[PDB]
Amino acid sequence: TVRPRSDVTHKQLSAFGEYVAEILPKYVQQVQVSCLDELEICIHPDGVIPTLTFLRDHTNAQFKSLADLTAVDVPTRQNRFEIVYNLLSLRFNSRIRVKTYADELTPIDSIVSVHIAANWYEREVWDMFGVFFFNHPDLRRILTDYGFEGHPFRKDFPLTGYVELRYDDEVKRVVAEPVELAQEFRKFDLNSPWEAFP
Amino acid sequence: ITHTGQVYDEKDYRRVRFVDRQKEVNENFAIDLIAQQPVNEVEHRIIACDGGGGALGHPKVYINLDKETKTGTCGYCGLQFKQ
Amino acid sequence: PATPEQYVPYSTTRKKIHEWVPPSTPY
Amino acid sequence: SNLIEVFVDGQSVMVEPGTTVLQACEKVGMQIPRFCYHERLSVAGNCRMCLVEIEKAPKVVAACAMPVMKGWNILTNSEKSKKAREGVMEFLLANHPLDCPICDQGGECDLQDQSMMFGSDRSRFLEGKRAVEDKNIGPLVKTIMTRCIQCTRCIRFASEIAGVDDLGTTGRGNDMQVGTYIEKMFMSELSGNVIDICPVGALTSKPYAFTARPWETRKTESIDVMDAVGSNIVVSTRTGEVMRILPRMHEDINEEWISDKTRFAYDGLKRQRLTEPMVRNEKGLLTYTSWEDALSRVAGMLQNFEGNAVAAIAGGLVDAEALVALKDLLNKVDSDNLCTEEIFPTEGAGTDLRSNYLLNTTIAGVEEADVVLLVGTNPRFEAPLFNARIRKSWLHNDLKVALIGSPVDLTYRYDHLGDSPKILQDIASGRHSFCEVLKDAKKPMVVLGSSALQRDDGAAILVAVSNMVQKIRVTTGVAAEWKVMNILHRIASQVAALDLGYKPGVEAIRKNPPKMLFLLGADGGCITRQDLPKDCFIVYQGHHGDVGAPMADVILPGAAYTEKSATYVNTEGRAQQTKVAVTPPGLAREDWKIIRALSEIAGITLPYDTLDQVRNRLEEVSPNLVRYDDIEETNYFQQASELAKLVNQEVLADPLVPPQLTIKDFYMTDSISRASQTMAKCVKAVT
Amino acid sequence: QLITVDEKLDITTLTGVPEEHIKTRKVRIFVPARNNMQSGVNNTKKWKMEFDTRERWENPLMGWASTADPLSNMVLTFSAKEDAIAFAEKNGWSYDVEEKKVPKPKSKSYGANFSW
Amino acid sequence: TSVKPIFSRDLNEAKRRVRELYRAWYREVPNTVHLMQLDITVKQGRDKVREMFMKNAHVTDPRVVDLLVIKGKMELQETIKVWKQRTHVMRFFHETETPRPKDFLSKFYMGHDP
Amino acid sequence: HQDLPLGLLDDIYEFSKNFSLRIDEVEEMLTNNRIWRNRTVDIGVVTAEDALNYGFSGVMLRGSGIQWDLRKTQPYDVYDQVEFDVPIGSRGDCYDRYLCRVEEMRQSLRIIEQCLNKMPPGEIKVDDAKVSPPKRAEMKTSMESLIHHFKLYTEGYQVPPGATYTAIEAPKGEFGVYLVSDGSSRPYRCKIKAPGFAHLAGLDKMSKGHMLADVVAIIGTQDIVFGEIDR
Amino acid sequence: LGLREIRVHLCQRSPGSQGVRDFIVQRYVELKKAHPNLPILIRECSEVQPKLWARYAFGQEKTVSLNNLSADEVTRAMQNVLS
Ligand code: SF4
Ligand code: SF4
Ligand code: FES
Ligand SMILES: [Zn+2]
Repeated sequence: TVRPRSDVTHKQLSAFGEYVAEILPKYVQQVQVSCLDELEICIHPDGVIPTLTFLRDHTNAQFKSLADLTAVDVPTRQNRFEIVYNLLSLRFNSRIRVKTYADELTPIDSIVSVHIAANWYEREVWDMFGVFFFNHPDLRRILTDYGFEGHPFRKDFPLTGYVELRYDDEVKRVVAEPVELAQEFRKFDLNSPWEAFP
Repeated sequence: ITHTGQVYDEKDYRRVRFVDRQKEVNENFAIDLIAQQPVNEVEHRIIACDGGGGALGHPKVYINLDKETKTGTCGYCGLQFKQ
Repeated sequence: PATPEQYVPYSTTRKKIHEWVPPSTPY
Repeated sequence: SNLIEVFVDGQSVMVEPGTTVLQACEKVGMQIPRFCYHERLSVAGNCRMCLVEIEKAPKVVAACAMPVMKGWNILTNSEKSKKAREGVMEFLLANHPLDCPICDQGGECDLQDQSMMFGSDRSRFLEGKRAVEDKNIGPLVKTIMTRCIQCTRCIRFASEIAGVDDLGTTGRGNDMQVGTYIEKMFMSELSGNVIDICPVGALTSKPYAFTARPWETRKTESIDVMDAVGSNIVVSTRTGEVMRILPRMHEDINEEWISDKTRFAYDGLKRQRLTEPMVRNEKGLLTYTSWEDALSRVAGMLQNFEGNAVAAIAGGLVDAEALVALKDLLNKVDSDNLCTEEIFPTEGAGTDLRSNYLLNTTIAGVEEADVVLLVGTNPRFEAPLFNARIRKSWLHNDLKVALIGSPVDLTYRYDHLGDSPKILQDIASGRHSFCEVLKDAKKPMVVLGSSALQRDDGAAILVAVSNMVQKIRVTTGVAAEWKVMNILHRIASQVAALDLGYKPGVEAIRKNPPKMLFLLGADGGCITRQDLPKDCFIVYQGHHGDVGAPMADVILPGAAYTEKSATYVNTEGRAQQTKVAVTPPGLAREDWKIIRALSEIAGITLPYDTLDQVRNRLEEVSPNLVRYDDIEETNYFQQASELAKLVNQEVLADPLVPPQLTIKDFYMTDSISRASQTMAKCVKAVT
Repeated sequence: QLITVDEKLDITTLTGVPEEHIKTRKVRIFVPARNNMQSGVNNTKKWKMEFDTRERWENPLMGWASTADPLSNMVLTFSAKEDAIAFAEKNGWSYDVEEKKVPKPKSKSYGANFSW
Repeated sequence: TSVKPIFSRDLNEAKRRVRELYRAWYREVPNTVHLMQLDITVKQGRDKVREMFMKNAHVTDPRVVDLLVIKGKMELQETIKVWKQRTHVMRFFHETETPRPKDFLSKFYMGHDP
Repeated sequence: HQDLPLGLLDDIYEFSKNFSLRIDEVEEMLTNNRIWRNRTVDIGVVTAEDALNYGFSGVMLRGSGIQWDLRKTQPYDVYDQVEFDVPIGSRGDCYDRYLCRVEEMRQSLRIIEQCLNKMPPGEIKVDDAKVSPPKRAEMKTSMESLIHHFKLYTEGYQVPPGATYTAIEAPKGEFGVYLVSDGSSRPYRCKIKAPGFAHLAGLDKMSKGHMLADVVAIIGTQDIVFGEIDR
Repeated sequence: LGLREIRVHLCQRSPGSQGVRDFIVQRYVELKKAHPNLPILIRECSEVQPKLWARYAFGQEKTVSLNNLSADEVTRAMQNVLS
């Protein structure tokens, strides 16, 4: 019941984390190998294209594929959204996480140039959280309804939205309607009040 | 009327529902079926009540049939036990 | 080893409130 | 700097000498798993579930009773202090009956969690469990005590907060059962707290037996309106009806405890409740009708009647926001006959300088007093969580309590000076013995319960007390910020009324009878149709149909404090905000709006139209209503005395007696209580 | 670059919240109080911003509780008064901050109950 | 205090964009009514456009107006194209929704919510 | 959640024993037909570097000849103990991608064969009751188990605060969950990487210079199911 | 028209209130005597310059800011209202 882990990796990757931090001192704010044996290089938002280009095209760190781009929203932090880019190196069989912070009104650059995989993921981050990607070809709603107002995955958006749809005979169209739910969603306050010893 | 009331007042408009229809109501009230059961006599001061089963019944609790004044009732089966 | 018996729901709840019944005779 | 330095797993905190090992962990932020240790209850050491290991020490120590010494590093997450918890939890669980899906302290268990976080994944008890015999401790506490972990919290609370030493341990060994030896019910106020304080679900609440389960309950933090201590409380609502009201901690007002009344009278809140606006119709029967029709019944009469023909007898649980909306309306037709049912002597500065009518010493000041001369009240049943204050300060500190009232059960050792209002003059003269006792007091306080003021010589009783406070202050030479004179209320909407400028007593309405009266939640008998002009047009504004409803030409249902964002203020003027736990029922509406709307139909529209605006209005009438959780000190007493000296009145020889002589007196005292089925069950149990 | 602006960063128009749920609605920043029923203090450490309680009514057909308040189950969790006031001002809601109520230090001693 | 510009530096500069969108929308309303076989009149719709472009007419943080344009333009793209059907566009007219009264007496008279 | 029923492994052998004939029966039907090869061969060719850049990560990656499976590169579970051959392909065209999918069905029969031959006696869930629920008999006879069942079902595991991106080779391609976790019992974020969001993006590049009918083949060879893409 | 009450809202400890506070300590005891049962509700300000409100016949009120107004001035200001 304790994961079978290899310490070789923690060390090897930790060493790469120092390598990346040395090669790019201007944009990397903190590098840490977590105990899950994964690496995370946290970069200033301005370093989004420089840091990812170095990883996509460096002989000692080829990170060809963008696994995903997602944005955790911690409402407390001033810069709420924390865009996170997970990248994979087929050559070295290892994976890296580059995460940067973006606020509601400060856009971050688009890596579509560095990886064309991001063309869609960046559109989803805009639709879901409202982060805007600079000089991004065709940014527009990927997942939400054509007329949807509001960014849904933001922690400040109600689970069930504000509008619902129904067919109204009188107008013969699918009309929206302020949300009335027949059974509110019981919100369970299930969370223990005795903290676990770390 | 269900074992728990629910009977609609004659005026209640909530009665249309059953027009050209009827009302799903269980005839086997557990308030009475459990009363139609023999108080389980026992010798020991305390007794168990696995719910007449091991892992197919209810959690196993020990009842104190210590006072004939009261027949212990396992909070799960409603079975009265007569010391 | 059309039917009239259609399930219809309830609110099996015992009505959870009681309104003052106004006084029967005037003052 | 007597701080002593001690290490919490290294954080090296510095603490006062005499802080327990458990307390040292708290300031670092660590929590010792604990049972049988409650902050305001004595340390007992019964469970020993808190064993920790100070460093390079032979054995584990009890964090609840070990005074931390110099430079002992506590190791709270060591390999030892976990075997000292993995092995205790083995024992508590071994004799425990597994009926967690019966135990309504399901998610509210401090014993499953600690098992589920610090205890063991499995069981090794392959033997036979024990069982105890359920007894009846009352109609409020369901003691399924086979659950008891013999943690003796109950025994202590029953003996240190409530002074009722009825509970106790009986027997030794594994059949020590903590229940009353003879079956005598645990009848006392402060009784329901045992539920909240037993971490096990052995004894829990009988009304809230099985109606809910805690994860579901949505918890809204609000204010107690049943009594004038204004105890903080949390109303637990599920799917829109209140399921239970349990205390939330306010250091100064209710420190984790609430009264038996304000915890079991949430049931009274759900029946006999007004909902639709009926209007007398036909032969006189009241007939449910739409607001528009009921409001213009009232508005038309209001336009017809001039000032002093329209009066308001408010009283009981009405909020400050309605009280200013009713005054602003009746002044816009120039009657300032607005009044409250509880008569506070106004034959003086009267309602004019708050020092007059507010416990001046705060509830929390009772802890620092040196002698308290309670005159005219049974604090126990009027303001229970202030009786507790004098309970704690007579035990942990040394308050010398003296009562000039009926000799009454006070849960502490008081000195019964006598049952006569004139002996107040005896102390003022220095004739009575306790005159020196006070002379010896460096910080004395005097308490006069409104329940006395309500007699006919109440003006004289206030004046007589003010004279004695004056020379008590002079003889002691007590410092100015220490305030000897304070008076406690027993009606939630009194202080606010008095502050907003409402004149107390229905004496003014008595002398000139109003053509139209808008009773605002008044269920008191202060005036009756029998005592009103023949027209007798009267419109009840309230939540429960009790006394004012059947004698009412119009019924305008309102809400209750569980159902509106209103403000209340307790006795030392701390304004507090009730939050809406449940939307008001039926067509019933918030009290302030009914009156803003009636004014619009009437045409003398009130200025505010949203509640922030009414809060801004309150700021204009009395500015310490817009300010919450703050007690303000400006003791404009000296000038109060000067006017008291001008007032000449006779204190009649009749002894001053509190109306709540014994606890059956206490249970049912208000609409929301007199309608309580739980309170009714409690009343018959006493009788 | 580095333009200067002086607003409270009202993103009320970027949020997408229907006006009536951004105008007539009061958030109540507060640190949740402890469940008297338990003695764990781990649920009274982070500041929450919950909204006002509007109508919770009954579905005529099954008796369930129904509601029209889209922002009813919303309890944003912050880490300091400062960061909660900021979010509410940011989104255009009205706030009612309530100061924290940590128990004061009460001195406890075992021997004390043995005095006479 | 200092803030990076999203696309425009001064509110005035940005408004240049706000107008370059108004025009676009205005010149499009006519097309939509016909293309999406909507029933509302050109005038009626063009009214809506102003209303909206007007609703937002109080913000002064360029970055916000730099952002609402974008969102604004995106809504044209969809509408210019027929990515949005009649249902979508007609939703800007609350056809079924009964406009909520505002008068206090008009609200007190209905619904406990303020 | 529960152990295999007493007859499952025999029945899986009988299915796997005869399934191989069913594959080549489809094999003879579609692999050599003039009509299928013309419809599939040289349609939607994706070059190797373009496939990595577009984040294809699946049979779409291996069909173009890139060597990556995620079951042999970054092994999960016990795949490190089972032997199989990744079916890579050249000429990255629908056909080569079809042929790869038919081979993986065959290679999976080789892995299923090993799992039935070497499945260990043991229990099916880790049994620290804090993470996996206690057994039905134990919760009904021992108090520690009732408390652990009640808390686990009502509240939860309360996983320690952290964040992880774990990718396994789902049949479509790399399926990954970026689970961000506060100490709470309920997650904070769960980004489902869908092999499919990347593949459908490639449709415009892959289906260029192609007629309406080719597009029907292009979507078919991405094995896209919209639940994963839409999430 | 006819004064009905006068509410003197004075901060508790500030230069502005200073003096207003004096009025109370020097004349309230007498004012109340002189024109009694004139509700004079002295209440507390909150960092808001001292003010004196006064209801009149039909819902009418007047304000007079007395921030930093000296004692004698206040005295008269009260006398002006109860002219
Ligand atoms: S107390 Fe009630 S809930 Fe807590 S463990 Fe014992 S039974 Fe289960
Ligand atoms: S009853 Fe509750 S409190 Fe009293 S001992 Fe048993 S457990 Fe401890
Ligand atoms: S908690 Fe320390 S003795 Fe029980
Ligand atoms: Zn049973």
